[PDB]
Amino acid sequence: DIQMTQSPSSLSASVGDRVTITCRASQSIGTDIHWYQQKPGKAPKLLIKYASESISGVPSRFSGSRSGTDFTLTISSLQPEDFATYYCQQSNRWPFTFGQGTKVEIKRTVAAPSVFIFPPSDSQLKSGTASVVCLLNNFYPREAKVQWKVDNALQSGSQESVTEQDSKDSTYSLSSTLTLSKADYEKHKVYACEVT
Amino acid sequence: DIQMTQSPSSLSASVGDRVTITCRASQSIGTDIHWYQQKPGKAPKLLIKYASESISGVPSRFSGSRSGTDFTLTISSLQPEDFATYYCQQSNRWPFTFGQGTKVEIKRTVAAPSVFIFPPSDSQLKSGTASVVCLLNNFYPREAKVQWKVDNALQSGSQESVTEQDSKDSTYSLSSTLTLSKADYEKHKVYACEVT
Amino acid sequence: DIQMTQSPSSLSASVGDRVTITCRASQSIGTDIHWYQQKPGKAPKLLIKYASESISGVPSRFSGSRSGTDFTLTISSLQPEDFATYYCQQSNRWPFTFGQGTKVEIKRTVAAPSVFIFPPSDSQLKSGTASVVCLLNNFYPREAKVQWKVDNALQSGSQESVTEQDSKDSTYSLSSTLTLSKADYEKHKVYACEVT
Amino acid sequence: DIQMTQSPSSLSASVGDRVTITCRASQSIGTDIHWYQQKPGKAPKLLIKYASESISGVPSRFSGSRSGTDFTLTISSLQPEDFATYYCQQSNRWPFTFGQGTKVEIKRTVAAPSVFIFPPSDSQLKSGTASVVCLLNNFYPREAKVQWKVDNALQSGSQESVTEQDSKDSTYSLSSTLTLSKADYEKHKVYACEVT
Amino acid sequence: SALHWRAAGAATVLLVIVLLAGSYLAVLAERGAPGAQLITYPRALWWSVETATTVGYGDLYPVTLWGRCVAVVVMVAGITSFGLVTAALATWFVGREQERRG
Amino acid sequence: SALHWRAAGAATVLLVIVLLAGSYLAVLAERGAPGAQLITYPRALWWSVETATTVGYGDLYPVTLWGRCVAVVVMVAGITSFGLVTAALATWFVGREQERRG
Amino acid sequence: SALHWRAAGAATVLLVIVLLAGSYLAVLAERGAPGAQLITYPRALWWSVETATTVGYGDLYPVTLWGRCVAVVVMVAGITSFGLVTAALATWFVGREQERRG
Amino acid sequence: SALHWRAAGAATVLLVIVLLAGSYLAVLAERGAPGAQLITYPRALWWSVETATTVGYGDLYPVTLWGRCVAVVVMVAGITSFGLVTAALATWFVGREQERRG
Amino acid sequence: SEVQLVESGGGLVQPGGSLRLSCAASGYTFTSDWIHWVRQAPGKGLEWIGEIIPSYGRANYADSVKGRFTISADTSKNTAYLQMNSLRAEDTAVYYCARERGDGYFDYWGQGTLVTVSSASTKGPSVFPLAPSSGGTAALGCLVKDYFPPVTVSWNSGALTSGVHTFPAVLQSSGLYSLSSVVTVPSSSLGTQTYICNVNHKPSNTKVDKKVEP
Amino acid sequence: SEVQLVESGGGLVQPGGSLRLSCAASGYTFTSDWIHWVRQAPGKGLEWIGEIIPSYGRANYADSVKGRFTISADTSKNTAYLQMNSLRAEDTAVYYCARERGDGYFDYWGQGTLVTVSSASTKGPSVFPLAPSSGGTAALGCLVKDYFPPVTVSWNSGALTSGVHTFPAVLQSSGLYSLSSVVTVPSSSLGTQTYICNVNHKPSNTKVDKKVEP
Amino acid sequence: SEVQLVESGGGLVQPGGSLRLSCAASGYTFTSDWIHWVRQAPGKGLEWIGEIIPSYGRANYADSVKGRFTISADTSKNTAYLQMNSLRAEDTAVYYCARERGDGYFDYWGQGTLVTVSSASTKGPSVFPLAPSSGGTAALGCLVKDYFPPVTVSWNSGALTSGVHTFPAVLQSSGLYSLSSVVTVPSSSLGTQTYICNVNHKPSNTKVDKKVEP
Amino acid sequence: SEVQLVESGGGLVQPGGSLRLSCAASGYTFTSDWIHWVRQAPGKGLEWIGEIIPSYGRANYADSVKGRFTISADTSKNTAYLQMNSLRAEDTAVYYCARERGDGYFDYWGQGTLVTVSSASTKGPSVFPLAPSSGGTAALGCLVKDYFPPVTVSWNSGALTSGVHTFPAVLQSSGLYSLSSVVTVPSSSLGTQTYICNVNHKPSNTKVDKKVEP
Repeated sequence: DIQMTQSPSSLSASVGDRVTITCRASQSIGTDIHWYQQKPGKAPKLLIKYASESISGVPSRFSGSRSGTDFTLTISSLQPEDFATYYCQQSNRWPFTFGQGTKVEIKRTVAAPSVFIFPPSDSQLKSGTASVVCLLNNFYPREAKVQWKVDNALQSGSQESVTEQDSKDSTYSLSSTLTLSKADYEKHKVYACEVT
Repeated sequence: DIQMTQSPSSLSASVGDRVTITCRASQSIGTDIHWYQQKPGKAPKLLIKYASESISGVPSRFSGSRSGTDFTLTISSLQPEDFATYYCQQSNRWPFTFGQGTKVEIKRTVAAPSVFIFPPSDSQLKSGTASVVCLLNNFYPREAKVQWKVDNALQSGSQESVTEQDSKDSTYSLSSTLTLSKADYEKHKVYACEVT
Repeated sequence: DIQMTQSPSSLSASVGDRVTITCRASQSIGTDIHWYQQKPGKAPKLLIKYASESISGVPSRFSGSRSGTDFTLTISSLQPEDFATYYCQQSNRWPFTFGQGTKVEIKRTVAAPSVFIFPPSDSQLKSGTASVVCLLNNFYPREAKVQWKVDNALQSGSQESVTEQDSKDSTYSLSSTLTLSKADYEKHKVYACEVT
Repeated sequence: DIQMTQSPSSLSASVGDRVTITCRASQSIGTDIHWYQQKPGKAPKLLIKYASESISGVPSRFSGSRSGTDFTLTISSLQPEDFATYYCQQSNRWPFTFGQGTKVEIKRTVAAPSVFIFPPSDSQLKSGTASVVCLLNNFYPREAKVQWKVDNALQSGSQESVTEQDSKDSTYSLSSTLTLSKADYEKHKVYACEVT
Repeated sequence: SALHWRAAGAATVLLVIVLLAGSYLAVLAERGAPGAQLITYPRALWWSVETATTVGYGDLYPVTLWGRCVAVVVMVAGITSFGLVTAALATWFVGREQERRG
Repeated sequence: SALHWRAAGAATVLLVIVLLAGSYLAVLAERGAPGAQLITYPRALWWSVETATTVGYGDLYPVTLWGRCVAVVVMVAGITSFGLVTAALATWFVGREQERRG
Repeated sequence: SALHWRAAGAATVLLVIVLLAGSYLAVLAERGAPGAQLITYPRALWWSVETATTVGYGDLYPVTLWGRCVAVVVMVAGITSFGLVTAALATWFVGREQERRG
Repeated sequence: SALHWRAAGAATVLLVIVLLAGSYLAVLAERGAPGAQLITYPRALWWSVETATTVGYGDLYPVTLWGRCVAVVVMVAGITSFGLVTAALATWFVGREQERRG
Repeated sequence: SEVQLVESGGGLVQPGGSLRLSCAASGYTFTSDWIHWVRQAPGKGLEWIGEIIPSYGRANYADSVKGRFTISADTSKNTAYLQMNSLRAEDTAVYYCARERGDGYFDYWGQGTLVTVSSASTKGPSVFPLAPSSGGTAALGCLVKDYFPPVTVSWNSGALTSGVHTFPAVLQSSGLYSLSSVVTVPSSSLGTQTYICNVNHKPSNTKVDKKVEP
Repeated sequence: SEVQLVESGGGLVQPGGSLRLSCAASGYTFTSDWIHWVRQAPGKGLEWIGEIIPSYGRANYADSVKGRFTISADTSKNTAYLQMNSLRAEDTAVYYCARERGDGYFDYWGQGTLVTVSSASTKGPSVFPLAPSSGGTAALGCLVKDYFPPVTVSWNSGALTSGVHTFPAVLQSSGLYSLSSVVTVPSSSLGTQTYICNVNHKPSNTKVDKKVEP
Repeated sequence: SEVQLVESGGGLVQPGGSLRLSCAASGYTFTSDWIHWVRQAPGKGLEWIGEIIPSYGRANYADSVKGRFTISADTSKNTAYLQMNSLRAEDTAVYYCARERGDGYFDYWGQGTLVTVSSASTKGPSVFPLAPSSGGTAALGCLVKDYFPPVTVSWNSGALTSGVHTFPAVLQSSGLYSLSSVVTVPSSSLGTQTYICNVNHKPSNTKVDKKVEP
Repeated sequence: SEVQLVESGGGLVQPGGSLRLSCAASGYTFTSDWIHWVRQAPGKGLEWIGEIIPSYGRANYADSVKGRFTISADTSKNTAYLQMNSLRAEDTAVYYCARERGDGYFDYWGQGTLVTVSSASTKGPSVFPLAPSSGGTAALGCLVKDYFPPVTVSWNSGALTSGVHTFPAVLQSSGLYSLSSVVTVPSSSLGTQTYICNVNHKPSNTKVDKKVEP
């Protein structure tokens, strides 16, 4: 079955930069390739048809080109909005198959987080467990070390979740969650989620 | 000449499991591949024709599929009866050629043998030689160490033969045979085929 | 896109010798290859069309030949004038593409340079900088070590430029230039561009 | 250009044995291959045409077969007479090309040479040089160490020539020649070409 | 004849119909066969003409029974349609030679 | 003519015969040539039609003398059969134009 | 007929025209499609004939809409031109059989 | 007509001639072009028929000018020869329908 | 968009169970159009799965899907369905339907629905308000805790969507899904503004809308 | 099955000797059917070897088989044959005939026959009863010893086949074939039941049927 | 040559700027001819870039050139143009136009023009005469110094071209282009002969012609 | 054989010189036949080189041979020729002509002729009889010494050819070709028999026939 192989499998270019995504067919397929853009959580959106033909409503920074077994989607001037995973897809030979995807992360100016801290709800603490929540808001880059301590004792008990890049800020928020028994947390009640 | 290449060349899956056998053609052959099942000692039996077309009387667990140079026989839910060597075979280009075969052994719950021992016939012992026979009946797995000793002296003088997996028990019997001169065996007459 | 690949990427044969340049197509292209000769600084000149067909006015030492993916321009008896970079070019499949080029240097009898030396213009020295120029005229080979010293002190302050092989002498001239401040050069005024 | 590649490039099988020579085409050529036999010093003789078609007068031990890119000349029962170099040759695509050749040496029962020795002609010795000739007649194998000494002093001054295998004896004769000045040879006149 | 010119136009129409049937049906019949190329209506329609004129450049062909059954119909239609036209030219000329002498 | 319509049907029949002869014989003639593709009756029969309509998509062809000798017969039959039909349309129209004026 | 021989020559001419239109236009329509082979006038002209006789050896074909639109015209022209000639042979013979008896 | 049957046989003969000219000349014109396949008389003769019936299975074709010039002649001959036969069937039937009514 | 394909069906199914997904037209659809089905297992590529022409009602399938799955269409309703049997854990993914005009690309897709395959059992959330602490703007939110398996948070019935960070859910040691909706609002709004986090769940009918106060 | 292809011929042949195998129709056979011959050397794959249309009676062969072997057919008997010359040790294998309708697959095969190629000499067996020892069910059997080259054991003329283990033969240091038939029967049957092991041999006409008693 | 394609346009352009190059016929040109454009970055191969049939006036382009560049033609003037936008440093190269008759090769080319792409600024030369020192023939010349970006030297308005070595320019530490024209003449000519080095520059209109004396 | 192609021409040529080889029919030749030329450098494979149809008289050539060589034919004489110019040392080899009927194989070849390419000079032999020593059969022969460049020995004008070993020539330190003909004959023949070794040479007209006695 015709193997579409994309390249690279992920990209972080600076906004305004020229970004190109290769997709090699395993045999000649003519020009029966089509490119889709998939923003996290949404349905794929068609960008290019028949190698170069452009879709009504798609911006002009997007162009498909190339022949041989090789096929190339180019974003002239990377935008913050172009944070998506892009797919190629062949119509040459049954059945239709898709490529692995290429994910474009935007690169940008180092930012710092609007750090916040959340003591557990009266509601929850009746249950017998207690969740401590630490926001980091609107950082760049992704990478960040957030460790807890209670009474100065570094904790290891942890639920980091990062969000997807902002469709406009191209920034990252992270919620680090710390879980204790009501009992383990009625012991000591001084807080430190200290961020790095 | 068109090289059919099967994969794997042997399989031991647990019964009820989903088993698949690849057969790569050396060139495109269209869908001119056919799968046969050969139980030990019998004539091959046709399972699938033209890649997917099913044969009148073949069970439903058997399905052929796949395109490209690759072709795949799938047994949905492996049965004890499916202990056979399976062959693919091309009709595309003269002459017709076959694949190397893929042998499916059934895996199952560890069993122990109904061990037996057989002193040599009055008939034989007149001949001047004496054969001592040790049955192991209905074991799983295959692997087993059966060594003789006579008067406690470990012997090295041995003819192991294993049987093919049971078409229903999916178990193994083994006959280990020990050959002496009537003379070497009129010496000492205490017996030990001790099994492991 | 069809990759023309030339061979070698450069040649120094003795004049009168038989020189051959390979150009491998990435797929069969029929005989839709054409060879061009480009002397330094000029527009390419067509030598051969359709693999072998010769051009009106091109000398007879030039012949194109060969089939398969391989294509060969032969200069029977290398001349001094044949100092050029030669290109192949395909017309088989859109778009037209060219090869990397093969550069032919002429080899010849070791010569020595007509060394000269040039004190800086009255004109320039008003500017506040002073350029000392050392000609080497009509050497073979290329390779040559020209270092300055002023008051016997080896200098390291240098602008070598070599010329292209003579279209007839097949020789090399080099200008080595030495740059000082008017100040650094009103200090000491004894000259040594000594050549090797 | 279509590359015929033979296999092996030389063979020594025992007479009566089954000998096969592969010739791989570089592309499919249909059945446009032809086999020739060339005995040392003679013109090639056509054995097989169009892969299998046999030639009027060629023995039956010779058969051409095989398809794919692979083509096979078989000599069922090697004869002493079959000492030759065999060539394949394609007619598929212009121009006609030949294979490298496969040379068949016959293997046989170890023999010993009818050793002889030849003092130089009165005729020659007037010239001022003297040639000493040592025959080894009708050996098998090829390999043999023949060294001279004169007055017991091992010589190093030597012209070995081996003959081609006998078309019927399938044996080897060798002439080792020893060259001296009339002067160097009027010194000592006791002879030893001693063979191993 | 008024008949021969009617019949000619009608064939032309039917051919166009078949071509269009041809493509829809080809695609409908080949989707599901791995390696089938004849799986989009516009290339089914290129395929349908080169079949119907019996050009067969061989860029495209069916791999399934109904692919090939369809292809036969399309061939036969094509060959018929162009023959009828040639016949309808033959009748016109014969007619015009008849009156020429009487 | 009653003759031309008879002759037309008869060609149709013979063609079908030849096609069927075509396949059996093709298979019978190519089995034994390594690399022959034309070695099963059903694909011999696909092959036989595309030969007989002179579509030649080039998916299939004979590699042996009798392969090619058979193929020639099949071609010739095919081309004849469809010509006779066109002729039998030409005669019908000419006939219908004759009476039109007299 | 004097008409049928006129019409025959005229088709011949037009075909040659189309062939020549064929090549120029093919090249003009395929330059810009990567992998197109049909991009030089002389090979466009080989291509144009094998299309127009419906030989299709398959060495050459168009990959673009106007490639294929052009190719259709050329096919249709070709098939027409040779049919008209056959018709113009049919009319000549019919004429010569008419007088034979009256 | 006695003319139409004469003309038919004559075409048949000429075609066979051309085919045979075809092969000799094809081989004579392609030997010297590397990669040419059309370089032995017997395969030149297979090639000549599939060209002349416009089967073009595409197993074989010329790569040189005179290859292609020859091929054109052979095509044209072929297409002519089979048309004349169809015309000579058309004249026979028309003749047999004439007398049918008068 | 227009000709919006709506999708229906989708939830928790027993390993080996059955679920009928649905794709409605809601637009102008040519008779010849194919409806395709396309899978995306969590954090993986798109996988083509099946096609039907609603009209002639003939359906084709990928090898992976085999004759486990069957694609059907009600031309009377303009609603094409996917009937799933044999369901393995493999089959755990979002399923998008999509329209193709017979050219070989997808112009309009469906919102997509999770199908989750687990011998485990549907639970409900446990919303715990995250209260704040005016250093400019202030951060509030709510835990939505111990759920199995698609969760939907908004604020103020979807009116407020400005500064919101609904986080990826996490798999807890326990084996439940805990997310964390969050908003940053000028503190000048508290105490002035109704902040209520609207936490929906189809698997376990749930429409909790808890409120946040210091 | 139906249209059962029966096979005849098969045994020991001298290196370089001749053996004519046979394949009978015994069913409805179209005129166009091909009979093929297919080899399986001990513990190896299937190898295609040759075809004939009995009707037009033209035969094709694999390179391995060359013009050593000739395939023939008697259309009067519906019996296709394989004539073997040149026989090497390579040619040592089971030969199956099989029917193909011209589509390119084998619907009905033959029971298959060993052809054994050896300058060695046909011997006969030496049946030695394996007597037993009621710990539930009991194991009896017989040696079939020092044979060359296909052996056929049953019990009670084939009626009893329940619990039987006829073992692969073994190659002895000597160079003969020794198997070991075996049955497990409730001991409540001894002494009550006729247990007699029916050991046949085509190479050396042999029909030994020895009896087992404590 | 004949049908000499003349080229016009060419110089310094701002990164991202526009420059219209030109190619004039000056000869017999068939209506069907294509004009192609071909690039050579300094010390690199030829790169095909674009084609037009002046008549039907349809133009095709390489991927590298994309829709940054547009090829145009004035059939009234027999002058085909190349309009460059988006200009990167990549686009820094000599541009040759060339005629192709539709066969697939270039019979007649243009002299070629540098297009130099730099946010840097056009300067002018600074000609400094290199005076000599009769040991047979004598070496004179002139520096042409601190320029940006094509320089043209001759001697005596182009009459004398015998023994001349106009050297490759060099890139100075500063970032300017310094060449060194040179001539070797029999010293018997000095003081007898007018030696004046004619140093032209299109970028900065310059026609300096300095004179050399001991 | 029949239709024996005879070959004429062949010898020493100066590096860069000319030699016309010849191939005569001497048999029934169809008009359509091609004559081919085929090379074999010492101890190397066959190399195809050129073809002509004597009738239409059009000739084709391998790349190696280029337009150095020209193939011609005299249809009046049934004699096809090969004209060699440019001769390198490469061209040193035996040249066989051969007939091909247009099918693509060579049914009848020519005896083949050496063409030797050397700025060196034709010498003549120096025959030195090897005299013998009745231990059954006896060995006699003759040296043929210091020659340049094809040598032909026989015995008794070719009548006696029984037990003969004409050895490969050797290249001497000097640079000449020294062979060694040899015969083994029953000693009962000496002194009884005329033994005379017939040593021919075309390059240097030579027909030495020396005699052997104890």
